[PDB]
Amino acid sequence: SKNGRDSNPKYLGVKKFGGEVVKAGNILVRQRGTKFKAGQGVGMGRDHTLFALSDGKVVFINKGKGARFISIEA
Amino acid sequence: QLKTKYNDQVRPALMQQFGYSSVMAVPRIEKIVVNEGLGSSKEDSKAIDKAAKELALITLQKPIITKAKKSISNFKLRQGMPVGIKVTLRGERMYVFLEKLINIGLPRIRDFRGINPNAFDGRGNYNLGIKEQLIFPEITYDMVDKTRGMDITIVTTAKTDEEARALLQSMGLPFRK
Amino acid sequence: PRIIVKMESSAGTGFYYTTTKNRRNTQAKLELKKYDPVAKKHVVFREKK
Amino acid sequence: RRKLRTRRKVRTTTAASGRLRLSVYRSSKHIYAQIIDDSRGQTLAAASSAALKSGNKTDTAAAVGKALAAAAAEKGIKQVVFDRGSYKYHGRVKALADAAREGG
Amino acid sequence: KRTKFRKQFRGRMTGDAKGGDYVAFGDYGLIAMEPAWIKSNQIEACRIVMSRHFRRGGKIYIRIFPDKPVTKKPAETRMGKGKGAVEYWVSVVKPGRVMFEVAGVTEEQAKEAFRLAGHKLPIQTKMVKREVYDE
Amino acid sequence: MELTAKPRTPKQKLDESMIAAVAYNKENNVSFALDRKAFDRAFRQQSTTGLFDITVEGGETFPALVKAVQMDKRKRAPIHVDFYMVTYGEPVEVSVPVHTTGRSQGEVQGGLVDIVVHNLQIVAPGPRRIPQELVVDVTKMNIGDHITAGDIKLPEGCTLAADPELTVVSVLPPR
RNA sequence: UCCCAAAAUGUAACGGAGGCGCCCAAAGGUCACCUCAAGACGGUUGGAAAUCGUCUGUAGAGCGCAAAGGUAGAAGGUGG
RNA sequence: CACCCCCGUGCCCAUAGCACUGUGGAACCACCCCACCCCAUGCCGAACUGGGUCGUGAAACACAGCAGCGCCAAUGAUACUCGGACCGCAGGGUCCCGGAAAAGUCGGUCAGCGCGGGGGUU
Ligand SMILES: [Mg+2]
Ligand SMILES: [Mg+2]
Ligand SMILES: [Mg+2]
Ligand SMILES: [Mg+2]
Ligand SMILES: [Mg+2]
Ligand SMILES: [Mg+2]
Ligand SMILES: [Mg+2]
Ligand SMILES: [Mg+2]
Ligand SMILES: [Mg+2]
Ligand SMILES: [Mg+2]
Ligand SMILES: [Mg+2]
Ligand SMILES: [Mg+2]
Ligand SMILES: [Mg+2]
Ligand SMILES: [Mg+2]
Ligand SMILES: [Mg+2]
Ligand SMILES: [Mg+2]
Ligand SMILES: [Mg+2]
Ligand SMILES: [Mg+2]
Ligand SMILES: [Mg+2]
Ligand SMILES: [Mg+2]
Ligand SMILES: [Mg+2]
Ligand SMILES: [Mg+2]
Ligand SMILES: [Mg+2]
Ligand SMILES: [Mg+2]
Repeated sequence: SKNGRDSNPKYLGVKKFGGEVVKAGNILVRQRGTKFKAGQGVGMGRDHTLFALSDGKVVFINKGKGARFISIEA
Repeated sequence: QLKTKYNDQVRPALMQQFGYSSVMAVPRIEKIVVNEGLGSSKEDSKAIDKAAKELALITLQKPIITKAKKSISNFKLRQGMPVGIKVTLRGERMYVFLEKLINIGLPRIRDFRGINPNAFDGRGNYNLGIKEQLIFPEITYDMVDKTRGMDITIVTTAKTDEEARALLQSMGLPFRK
Repeated sequence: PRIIVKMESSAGTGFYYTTTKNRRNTQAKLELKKYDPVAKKHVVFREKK
Repeated sequence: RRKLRTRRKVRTTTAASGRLRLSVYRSSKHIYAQIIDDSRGQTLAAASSAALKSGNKTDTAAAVGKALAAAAAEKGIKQVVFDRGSYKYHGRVKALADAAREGG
Repeated sequence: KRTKFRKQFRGRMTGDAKGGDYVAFGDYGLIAMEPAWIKSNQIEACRIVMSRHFRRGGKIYIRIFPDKPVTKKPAETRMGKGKGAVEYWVSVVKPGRVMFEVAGVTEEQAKEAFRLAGHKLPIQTKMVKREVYDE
Repeated sequence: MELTAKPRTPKQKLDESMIAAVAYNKENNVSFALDRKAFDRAFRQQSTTGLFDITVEGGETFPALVKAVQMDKRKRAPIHVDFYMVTYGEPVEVSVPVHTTGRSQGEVQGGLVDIVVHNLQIVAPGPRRIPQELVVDVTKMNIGDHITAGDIKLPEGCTLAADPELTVVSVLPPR
């Protein structure tokens, strides 16, 4: 039963951070479910990674615990 | 039929008992519910498709089957199997069943003197229990000799437990001394 | 052996295969869909073989 | 429960589109059928039945629809999104849409 | 002593005691002044000694409880398997945490039972009385 | 309870018998140093069910009640104390010790008396008037019996903030 | 998949736990509609637990399987 | 935004929520009202829903009172800790300098900001 098992690192985390200029198609956070939630200007991939539609300054919205959003300001 | 005879007894129910500000504050009946529980002996499709037919002959409504949910048990209870017939009913389809039960059903139990008095809910809502279905002329005993029963729930408004003494009293239901 | 299988699709007079077959568990003999070969139109795909 | 109306007031997002919202209230004989620029906390061109409509009650459908379309065509409003409410979409409330774009 | 279900393996770290409330329950108490592990062997030894001094008494709580599995490896072997099973459970005990607590006996008759209990325990300890009330 | 100085913020607070504290209510909220010896000689004899007036130098004597002390674990030396400003009228949720009187059965023939709750939190609508103690006569109850808070008599207009039914003393069987 | 892993990512051990080598002609697309555990009183053979009925009910359920995240405006339960 | 009050819909995103509770009535809203048909219930006009007043504000909703429940929550002192320098064989501990919780006590609140429409003092 000696159990030497484990699983390769998943480079999950917040990629682009607050006040970074971004581009269309940049991947802005990696997550399992929706810790951070889509928000305006921002799509969300099939694996729940949200990502930019438009270019510009980035996000910052976090009052709802379990209700936090990313966004893009032209 | 029995509609205004209902409503010519609720209006007197306004008077001799209390003094509500509103005729809409009065006790009144929502729906009559009928729940067969065919899982006491669940046939694989034998009687279970028939008991719906007899209950539907009682009412002119097609019963829905209240199927079991997960909750596997001591007496081997796989989830998806049917376990209980149910028929809720309101208005004209309902008062015919209610007058039919005050009529030839409830009075003609062999051992009968009224049902459990003044003990239903903390709310005024009420519930009748049937001993067996052998109190009908819509079925012949010779065929299904081992006939079962059913369970009725008489739904009603009321805020007070003592305000149940009208849904049965001034409607045609005896209750025990 | 096997349950689920691979199964080729063949166009109503086209060519284009598409070979994404699913279970033999419940589709005991059924296998028809629609998608376009080399003619532009989506057409009927009988997935016999 | 009523969870149905919040699912459609989310299902049509605020504006990821630039369109306009058109919230009805066909729960009475008191329909309001408003037009709302959600980007600003502002409402634009309402079309109440609330002052009569000659005593038509569910028949007012077409009248409140054409009253909305007249109130909004006067202001330069031609992109629509029909925000239902709790309500289905077949008869009384469907006619407000049939009349809103007969003359929008 | 032993607990009923768990997980069954652990580790080791230390800092001073989180919740050691002084005298709930009893009048008098004994209190650790050094960090340690303490064995269910040693807890029950203190129990069995203090019972004798307070024969039909019945004034003894044990606000301390063995909890941590600890795992001596098999006696022959080079390092290599994983861990041994547990032998002997232990509870951690940081200074100022209370461990012992009698009530309803004269000071000296409780102080003597605490002296006997403190010769059975692997740490220096103090005997105390009363004052502070939290909530 | 004379006070020499009231230090601001983290200061020396010499271990020359100096304890930090505050007193606070709706308006004023003052400052630190007290005195280990005079405080603790006074804190024992005045419990928490009674007051003593402190004053920083100058004429500012003012009522206060001890409320929550904070002391050195890994030790027994007090470090900090909280005072609440006395108001002279409105009720205050003062704690009160539960004592005992007499010899019960078990105390004569069997098991011991047990104070299952050492301190109740009666509201006591009393400015200066507080109950320093609360006596509970036990010469009545036998083995297995237990006095609940419903029959814990409360002196001179003082409502109970605890459950009527919660046990407070209980003679308990031997062993 | 989760600790370890030292609040970014990463990180060893014959360290501590547990799964995969598939499934689903619908468990998919969309459109529409329902909202779950659990307990208390009362109820036909069942009565600790079938089934109905009322009241409580950020959730104590469910999500094909392992866990972790996430989820009540649904991904959960149902039809075209 | 002249003052209220009601219907819809937003920002905020329990200091706004629950319970006890009082006001409201054909102006608005709501229940009751009848249904072969549009439409619809894995049974039932309970819901969707399609045709309407009276009747009632009972239920629900709106608005007030309210600090028993929740929710928010200081100051003080801590816990820990960046950097600096040390003690103990070790488990572990200390001193200087800044940063500094959690819980608790004082307390705070039964919200605040819009837009459009309806009827009022006629
Ligand atoms: Mg192995
Ligand atoms: Mg360590
Ligand atoms: Mg330590
Ligand atoms: Mg330390
Ligand atoms: Mg504590
Ligand atoms: Mg990391
Ligand atoms: Mg790190
Ligand atoms: Mg390496
Ligand atoms: Mg290890
Ligand atoms: Mg869905
Ligand atoms: Mg409103
Ligand atoms: Mg009027
Ligand atoms: Mg109706
Ligand atoms: Mg009312
Ligand atoms: Mg109410
Ligand atoms: Mg501070
Ligand atoms: Mg350092
Ligand atoms: Mg050395
Ligand atoms: Mg520094
Ligand atoms: Mg410091
Ligand atoms: Mg805090
Ligand atoms: Mg308080
Ligand atoms: Mg209010
Ligand atoms: Mg306005």
